[PDB]
Amino acid sequence: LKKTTGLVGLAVCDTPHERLTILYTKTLDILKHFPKHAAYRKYTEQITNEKLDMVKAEPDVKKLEALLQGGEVEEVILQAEKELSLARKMLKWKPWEPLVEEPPANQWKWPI
Amino acid sequence: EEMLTNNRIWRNRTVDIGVVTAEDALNYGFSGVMLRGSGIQWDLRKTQPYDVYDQVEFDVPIGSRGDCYDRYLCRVEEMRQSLRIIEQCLNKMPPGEIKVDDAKVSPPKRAEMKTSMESLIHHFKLYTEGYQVPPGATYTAIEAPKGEFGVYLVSDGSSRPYRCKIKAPGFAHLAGLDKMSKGHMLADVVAIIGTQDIVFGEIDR
Amino acid sequence: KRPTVRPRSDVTHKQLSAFGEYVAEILPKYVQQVQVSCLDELEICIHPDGVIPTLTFLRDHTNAQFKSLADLTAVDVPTRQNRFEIVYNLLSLRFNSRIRVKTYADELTPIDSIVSVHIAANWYEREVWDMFGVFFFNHPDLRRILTDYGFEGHPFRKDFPLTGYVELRYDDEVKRVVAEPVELAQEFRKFDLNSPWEAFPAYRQPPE
Amino acid sequence: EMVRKCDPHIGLLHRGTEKLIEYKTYLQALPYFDRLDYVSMMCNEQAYSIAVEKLLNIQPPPRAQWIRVLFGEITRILNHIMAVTTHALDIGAMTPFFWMFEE
Amino acid sequence: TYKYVNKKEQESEVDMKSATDNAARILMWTELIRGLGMTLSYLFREPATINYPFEKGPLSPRFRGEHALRRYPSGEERCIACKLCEAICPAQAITIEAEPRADGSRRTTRYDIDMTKCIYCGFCQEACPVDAIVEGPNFEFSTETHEELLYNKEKLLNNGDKWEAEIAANIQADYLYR
Amino acid sequence: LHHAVIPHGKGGRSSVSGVVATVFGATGFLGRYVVNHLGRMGSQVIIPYRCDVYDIMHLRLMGDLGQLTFLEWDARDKDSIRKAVQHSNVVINLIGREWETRNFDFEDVFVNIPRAIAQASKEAGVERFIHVSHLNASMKSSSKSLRSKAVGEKEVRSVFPEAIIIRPSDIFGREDRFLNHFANYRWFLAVPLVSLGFKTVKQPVYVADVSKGIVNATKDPDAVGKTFAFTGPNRYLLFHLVKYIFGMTHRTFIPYPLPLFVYSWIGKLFGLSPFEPWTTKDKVERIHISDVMPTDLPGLEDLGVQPTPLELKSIEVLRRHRTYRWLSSEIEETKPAKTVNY
Amino acid sequence: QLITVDEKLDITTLTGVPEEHIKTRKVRIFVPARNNMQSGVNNTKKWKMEFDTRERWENPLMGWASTADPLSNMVLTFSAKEDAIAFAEKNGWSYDVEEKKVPKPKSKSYGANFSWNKRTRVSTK
Amino acid sequence: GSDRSRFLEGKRAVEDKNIGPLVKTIMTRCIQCTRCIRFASEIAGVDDLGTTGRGNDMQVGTYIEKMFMSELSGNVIDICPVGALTSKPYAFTARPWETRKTESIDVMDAVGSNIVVSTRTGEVMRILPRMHEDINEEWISDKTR
Amino acid sequence: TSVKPIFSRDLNEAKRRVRELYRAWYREVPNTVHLMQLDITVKQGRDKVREMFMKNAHVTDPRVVDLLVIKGKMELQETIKVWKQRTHVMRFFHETETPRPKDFLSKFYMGHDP
Amino acid sequence: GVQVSPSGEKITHTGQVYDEKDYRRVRFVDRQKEVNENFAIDLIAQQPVNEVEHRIIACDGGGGALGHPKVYINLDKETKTGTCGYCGLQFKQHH
Amino acid sequence: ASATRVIQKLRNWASGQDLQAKLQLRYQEIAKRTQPPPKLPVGPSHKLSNNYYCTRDGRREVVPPSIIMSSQEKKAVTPAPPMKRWELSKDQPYL
Ligand SMILES: NC(=O)C1=CN([C@@H]2O[C@H](COP(=O)(O)OP(=O)(O)OC[C@H]3O[C@@H](n4cnc5c(N)ncnc54)[C@H](OP(=O)(O)O)[C@@H]3O)[C@@H](O)[C@H]2O)C=CC1
Ligand SMILES: CCCCCCCCCCCCO[C@@H]1O[C@H](CO)[C@@H](O[C@H]2O[C@H](CO)[C@@H](O)[C@H](O)[C@H]2O)[C@H](O)[C@H]1O
Ligand code: SF4
Ligand code: SF4
Ligand code: SF4
Ligand code: NA
Ligand SMILES: [Zn+2]
Repeated sequence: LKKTTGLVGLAVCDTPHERLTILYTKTLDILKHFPKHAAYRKYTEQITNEKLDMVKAEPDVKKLEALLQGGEVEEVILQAEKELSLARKMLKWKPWEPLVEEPPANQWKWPI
Repeated sequence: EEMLTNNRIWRNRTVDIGVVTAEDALNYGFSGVMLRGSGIQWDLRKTQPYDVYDQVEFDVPIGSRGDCYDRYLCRVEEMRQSLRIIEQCLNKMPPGEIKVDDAKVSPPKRAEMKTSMESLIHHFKLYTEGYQVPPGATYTAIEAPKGEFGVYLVSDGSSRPYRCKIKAPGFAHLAGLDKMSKGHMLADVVAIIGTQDIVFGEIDR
Repeated sequence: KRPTVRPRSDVTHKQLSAFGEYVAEILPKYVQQVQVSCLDELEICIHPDGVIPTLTFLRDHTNAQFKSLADLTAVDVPTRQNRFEIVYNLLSLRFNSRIRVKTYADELTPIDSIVSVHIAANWYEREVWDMFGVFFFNHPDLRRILTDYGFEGHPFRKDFPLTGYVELRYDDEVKRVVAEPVELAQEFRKFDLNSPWEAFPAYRQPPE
Repeated sequence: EMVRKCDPHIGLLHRGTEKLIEYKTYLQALPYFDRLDYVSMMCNEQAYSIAVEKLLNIQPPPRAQWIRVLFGEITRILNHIMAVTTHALDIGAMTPFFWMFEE
Repeated sequence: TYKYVNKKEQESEVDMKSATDNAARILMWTELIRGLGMTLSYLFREPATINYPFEKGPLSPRFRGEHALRRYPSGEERCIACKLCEAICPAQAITIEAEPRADGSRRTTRYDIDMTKCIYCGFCQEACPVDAIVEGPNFEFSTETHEELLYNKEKLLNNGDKWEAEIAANIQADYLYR
Repeated sequence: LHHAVIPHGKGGRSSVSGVVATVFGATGFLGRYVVNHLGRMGSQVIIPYRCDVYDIMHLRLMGDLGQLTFLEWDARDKDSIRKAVQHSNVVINLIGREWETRNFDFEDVFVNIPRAIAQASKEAGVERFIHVSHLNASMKSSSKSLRSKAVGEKEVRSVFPEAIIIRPSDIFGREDRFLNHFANYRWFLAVPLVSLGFKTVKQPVYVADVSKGIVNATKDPDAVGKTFAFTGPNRYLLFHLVKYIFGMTHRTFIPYPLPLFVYSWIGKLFGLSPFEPWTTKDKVERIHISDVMPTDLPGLEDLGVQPTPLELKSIEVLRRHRTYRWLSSEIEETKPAKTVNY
Repeated sequence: QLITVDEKLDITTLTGVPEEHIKTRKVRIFVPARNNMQSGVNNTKKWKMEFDTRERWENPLMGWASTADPLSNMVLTFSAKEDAIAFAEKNGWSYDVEEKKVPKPKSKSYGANFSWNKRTRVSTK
Repeated sequence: GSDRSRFLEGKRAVEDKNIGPLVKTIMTRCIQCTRCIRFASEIAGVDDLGTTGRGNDMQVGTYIEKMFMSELSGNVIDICPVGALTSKPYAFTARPWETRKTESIDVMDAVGSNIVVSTRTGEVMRILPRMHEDINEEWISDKTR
Repeated sequence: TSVKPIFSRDLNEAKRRVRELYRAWYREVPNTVHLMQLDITVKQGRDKVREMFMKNAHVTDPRVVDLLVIKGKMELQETIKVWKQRTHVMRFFHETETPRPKDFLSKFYMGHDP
Repeated sequence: GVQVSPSGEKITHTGQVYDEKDYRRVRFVDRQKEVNENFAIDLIAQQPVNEVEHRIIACDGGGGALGHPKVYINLDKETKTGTCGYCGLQFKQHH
Repeated sequence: ASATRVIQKLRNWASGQDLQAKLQLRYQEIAKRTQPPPKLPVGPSHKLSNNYYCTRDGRREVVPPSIIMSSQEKKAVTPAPPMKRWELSKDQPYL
């Protein structure tokens, strides 16, 4: 177990494995409401399943933190919560749609 | 340090003062000691090295509580780590020219200016029109003593910049003054301003 | 090996192209162009409607995590209809990378405020409004930040004169600092420096 | 004496440096960077120098990179003395300021 | 590599020997006595002060101070009105006019430096191809009116003749670094 | 015109107005307003001064670089007067005292010095000579100072026949010795007014208008040789004025009469002061000499100035005479004084 | 959701410019003419917008050139004649456009210098 | 070009010619491009400039001492690509970057030649030709110039 | 000719925000005059408010009226919170500036400007 | 040299001097007109003409890198001297 | 340096340091204020041959940015490989 996470205001999580299993599974469920053709779904499911396997694969907190490569497992849990938050927002935003509007002819031409 | 580090009147004025959490440090745009005071392990000299900073050995001081006292210890320990770097520069200083050996950018030597027709011309154009920079934009940042000091520079192809935006590290630090001063007394705002290392030449421009 | 020309690298340019395609596949509703400069810097140019979603994904996505807003600023290009180019420079500490997200604006087309995404932007958006007159929706406290109180105009607009229109002096008759039309003992001397010969064949424009 | 809101009003030293830079060459503009963080002069010049070198696509020679890191770290000790002692000066400890400003 | 500045919680046990030390630290103000000692040591150090204006701070031959217009060893002005100091001046501090002289020479009829626009960058010193304009070593020339700090050609030539003995030796000590 | 005096610019500080004025007396109350008006339009101003340099500092910021030239002069030495009026196209005389000193009496200040200046200006070849006098200047006047002014006008016009003579009434402003004089009576509990102030009429004029019409006379073609009466737009009985002043300062107004001879004797005591007298016999006389009615003399409006009412500008003079309880009271809280058409 | 604004764009009231310098100023939209001392044609590609010259006078102290015109050094650059007109339009400046002067194509021929019977026979190389 | 010199020898120096009060000649600056010779011959019709000598000693001028006086002679100042032929009246007075260019018209005659008027700090410096194909092409008379 | 609105959908819905800003500016003159110790009268201050609102009487684009209202609220706030000073408030009254004559002859006598 | 005008003002080496009626003379009252008294035109005329053998001679002003850019002067026109365009020294050919 | 040995003992003890070895003031160990002349070296392009500028010109190697997307299974990628965690200092991990 850890005395501290080393980040001011990031509290030690006593049961990281269970906590991460929850977040990834919660994330995989919300992903099922996207269109099957949406890239955000296809890509975010690879990432989650990649990181879900490692949790089920390594029982040791210290050895897990090296596999996930995301810092202290408290940061990884935090980042998982950020990811699940974004999947909710992406669903309403619906960014997979075609381009909303093209720019004028020379909007991005440089130098003029 | 004998006068401040272990003094109980210094610690009381600085410990638990202006505490900033890591995740709020990042979201507020903080950088430098305001980041490393809160435990975040980031230093552009280490992560995105420039010049010869990837050849000199030194340690980055990190904090554990993210208050005015840890930042003070980080700055004091950085001064010691700069001393570590200076010793290496003095021994590894190499021989050679000092400006790039390309006289369409860096002016020639005065001795050549007064002897070579190519050198006089290049001197004349560099000190009147200046050199032309190819069109493009760049965001350059360095670990300045206060934190990430950035230039966003836009070239239109001429000898004058088109746009030059300066990223002052102290600009976002000052914006976090309100946040860092919740539940503190007027005599702590004086300390929180000091711990952020504020110079208004960069903040205002 | 050339002791005067900057080392070119190789891998970073390939990596940032892969991520640029990544971002464009995921946000096709907003992305208008993706490029990587020879300096090796990734640029995403988005429709202004896409600002908040685009910076939100780039902040919270797991293969991005651009959590620091290095800075936010505008560039004034009068020849364009949307004369204001808004630039976001973002930093990822997780992946030790940087990314530039650009959108545009005109005088009467405000941008959404990202204060809900990056608190760092609060003062940066005040500075864009002050210096360029680009309004931001939903800003908690949109007001001048750098110019004098009651200063009229947006002095970083290209058509704003360098010395401005008014200047201050103390007037002993009324006993206060007054503002008056600008008159200079010496005018700023404009130098025509551009050479009439082309310096970069690689940037030559077709004469069509 | 409890602080409820902090409302920093800056702009009392806004001098239009970014607009003035637009009417200068890349060399005429260099001294403006000395006067930004005017306690960290040579560090500011380096930030500007590395930007233009990137755009020019040129490389400074090996010795000048060691001069710039040498003076880059002298300026940090300069900047940290100002930060530490003027910070201690506000809190009420004025002696360290006089010791380090001799350095 | 990173180090911890304020981490030490490798907690030890409070021995009676150590608890009595913590108490003596708190009750007897020991660390506050150590600070009193450091300022007492400074009282018996020699002060760093110098006896101005009878003693002066050190300067190098490169020191950028007051401006001056130089001559050739024959007494002819070096300035040929090329106007490069004017094109480089970051502050637009130099104003120049020129015309053919009575002998046909290329020489300035006007040469001003508004010493209140000048930032003393020394760029004009670098741009000059004939070492005509220099920044001398004078730094003690404060005036009692603004108008006295607008130098015209006569004033700058007079500074050149005033300071030449010292300017020439500083260039002699430094031109090989240029 | 010589090529260096043709007016250029737009009448800002860095412009050129074509006026090169030597103002004699610029270090006084009306002087700072004359120099400021001259200086703000871009006029070269020569300022002869006898005081310490510290006392002319507030004028230094009244002109662009080079537009103000300070000269030391001694009114006893003619050669110093020539030194100043030598390069001018107009000379403005504002010299004056409200009291007599050891070295200069009312004849010196109001007769000899003006004549010395006008005599040197005529010899130097100055186009305009503007001389300030007084509205109640007259040889049949009770006040000793006001008779000398009447003599001085005539001396000036003997040696400078085309001199322009300005006759202001009482000038009121931030540094005046008019509204600040009555506001300071509060220190003596009560306000002694001869005949209770009901026989004296006053038509005071704002200093900025006096100074703005003096400067307008430096360029008006139709002013050479004329005499002007600069007066406010309202006549008040002294009582109502002094009552209004205390209304503007919100102090307690307790007026009582005092016969002119008892009032004149008090003024003699305060005149013994070795410094600047608080009052004098001549100042007490002048306060009760009533303003003359304006009968056939061009006034402020003929020089393009619209007189400013005493009501618009009193509060800027009198707010500093209030206590904390009334500092913020606005102009409207005070009832305006009552005017009289005689 | 869109709205219909049946009027031309005018942003004069937002630019904070004094009335003096919007109504009495005439801008000149033009491509600069090639400097005739040089042969390069790289300063003849973009359109410029400049303001009518106003008075300059001599400073009494030093003889410098004084100005009361804030727009004397203003020079906007545009890519097309149309972009420059639109910018002046939405700003209220009365403009005056001059059409691009291109060098007409000419017939060159080294071999013409030696003509058996035409006046183009040069008498010296 | 390059940024260096690898020429370690002495330079040539050619004596100047006095060809009138308008055009100053400092012929050490000549690059023997013969633009002056072709202009004079074919635009002014004054076959009096030519090249004497040969090889590295070849020199442009008039051999004898002739004045290049012509109503169009001032245009050699423009077409000479270097400082070999410069304007005497204008000499030493200004630098190009200083000057402000106002595109005006010439009224010395009824041809209405398009000109450029260089000014510096409120003062007229020199008149230059503005190109107009249908009027003056790229030339002006000496009276205009 | 179709464009995104800022706040108002057309001029009538924008004049509603104008009158609401004019109300607020009208209520605040007596305080500004009292707190800043200005040397003017309320009537004179309120007239100046009306004068500035009529300076922009010709604006018709609804988006423009949105950004004038946005600015005017910022100006109102700078005054209510006393971020401005006497000098700043008094700048609206141009008390030191002589006004340039609007007749041809006076301009002709005074210089080259139109 | 330092000629004096009829008005009594000293004439600078560039020939400037305020007229009699120029008011701008007031700046020198109780003060002085800064004038440099070593007229470079007068000093350069005092130098003797250096005689050289060759027909082309290089002048750098002396001091090598402490002078002006090195230029060459033709000496063929044997009726006038060759003058340096930088330092104003004069040269003439021996034969 | 001029301090008596009694005051040296007093201030060494009061500070708890050996001040005499490391004095704030500067005496003889500074550099001489007049040094011999330098002779600075040239650069790598001071060759007389094999030194055409076009082969060592950086400004001309710049090109316009690559356009990856514009208006004219696949594995997921990161902007770069993840950063390595820093290692703790061996010199002095815990100040
Ligand atoms: N209420 C008024 O103010 C009225 C004023 N006037 C007239 O207006 C003029 C100025 O009024 P005010 O400004 O009030 O007068 P001041 O009391 O302000 O003094 C005016 C000037 O006179 C100068 N002065 C006085 N005596 C001498 C002297 N012996 N030698 C040299 N200079 C001298 C003073 O210089 P220093 O300060 O160095 O002595 C001062 O600068 C006077 O003629 C006055 O009578 C007319 C009607 C009303
Ligand atoms: C029987 C007793 C009757 C009561 C006494 C009769 C009243 C006589 C005194 C009247 C008031 C005296 O009050 C006095 O007013 C004069 C006139 O401006 C002021 O006089 C002076 O004030 C300041 C001082 O630097 C100057 O700026 C001013 O120019 C100068 O005149 C004095 O500062 C004030 O003290
Ligand atoms: S030192 Fe710099 S600012 Fe001063 S005159 Fe020389 S170039 Fe200009
Ligand atoms: S001082 Fe030097 S750079 Fe300036 S004009 Fe004279 S010769 Fe040229
Ligand atoms: S045009 Fe000029 S450079 Fe060409 S040959 Fe004639 S003089 Fe020589
Ligand atoms: Na030529
Ligand atoms: Zn020479």
